[PDB]
Order: sequence, then C-alpha cells, then structure tokens
Amino acid sequence: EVIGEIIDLELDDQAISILEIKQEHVFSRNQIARGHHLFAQANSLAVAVILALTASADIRFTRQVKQGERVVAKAKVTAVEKEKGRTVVEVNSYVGEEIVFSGRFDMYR
Amino acid sequence: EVIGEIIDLELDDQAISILEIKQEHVFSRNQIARGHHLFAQANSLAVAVILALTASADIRFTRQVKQGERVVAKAKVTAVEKEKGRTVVEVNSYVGEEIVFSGRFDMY
Repeated sequence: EVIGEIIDLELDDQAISILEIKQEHVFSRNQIARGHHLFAQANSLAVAVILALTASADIRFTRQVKQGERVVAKAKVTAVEKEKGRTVVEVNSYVGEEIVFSGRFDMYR
Repeated sequence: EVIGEIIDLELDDQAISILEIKQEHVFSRNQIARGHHLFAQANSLAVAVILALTASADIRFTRQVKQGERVVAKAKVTAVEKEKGRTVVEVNSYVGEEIVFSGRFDMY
C-alpha cells in the first residue's frame, strides 16, 4: 500500500522509501522513468507518515531518472493544524546526492 | 501509452481520457481511489497532448473518488513557448458533472 519500499518511518515526523526504477517504470524509447512513478512514491510516503487523504500538492521534477536508479524519498512533516486535522508534508527524492523530485503535500484527516 | 483509455486527442491542443476506477485502484471499506491514480491519468494525458517531460505542477484533489466511478480527464493546452520550450497544460478531471481533480502542468 506504498510505492517503493519503506526504509524508515517515524510517524507524524518523517519517513524514507526507496524505489528501484525497473522496466515497469520507463518509456521504451529512452529508458527514462515516468514522472507519475516519482509522484506516487512521494504521495504514498506522505500518507504513510500520518487513515488520510491528500488535498493538494506543488511538485517539481528536477532530473530525468533512468532505469537502474534507486530513488530515495524523504518525507518530513513541516506543520500540523491539530484543530482542522491538516498536516503538511515536504518530500524530496534523490538519486545519490542529487534531487530529482521535490513536493509539498497538503493532507487531511 | 497512457493511464486510462484516450477518447480524443488533438495534438498540441487537447485530449480526453477515461479511467474506470476498479478494485486495483482502491484501498478501504469506503472503496476510495488513491490520489496518485488521478495524478497519473492527468500527468500522462498532459504528456500525450504534446517526446516530452513534466517539470512541475500545482494540483488539487476535490472529492474522494470511489470504486466503480468513471473519471473523465480533459487536457487543454493553454500556453506554448517555442521561447523556453515550456508548454502549459491545464487538466480537469470529472465524475459526472463534478470536478474531482484539477492541475496546471509545466512541460519541458
């Protein structure tokens, strides 16, 4: 029920997942991973750090990811509104030391 | 290819796709579809209206989508740069007459 493998999970705090880009994730022409796989990893990691739903998100794809790469996604909760049951999660995803994806997710109870 | 079935496509203009939410898209007793499924339909339809890549997007999910519903995504090209090679696609997705997803996609 999460895309890629959960490596680390501190509920209501932070989480880390790893997605190895295989044949199922790429355009045949260029062996480049489709951006919705990156999103899916990050969005499901954002849900994992919290039974919760995404309300919006602002996301940014930085490098093209190639097949054979391990994408490490790192979720951190950056604000909570106890009141309205609203949590914001920022997720940055890396291949080695380089960001390939960055997103802020607005979640709800 | 694309998430859901393409219904119409006017390259560099617009496209429409249909995604029937089946048991594989869903997670709970309320049989709720996961939001990445909606993004996936919308993102890949944005790529289809143009060999191209998404650079960013601002997206909003309106309502929870339930299993058995049919989501219709409508992509419209709303600006083109031969300047930067940045094309903007707006995608709104519907169940009946209600918006369940909306996004602006910046393509490079």
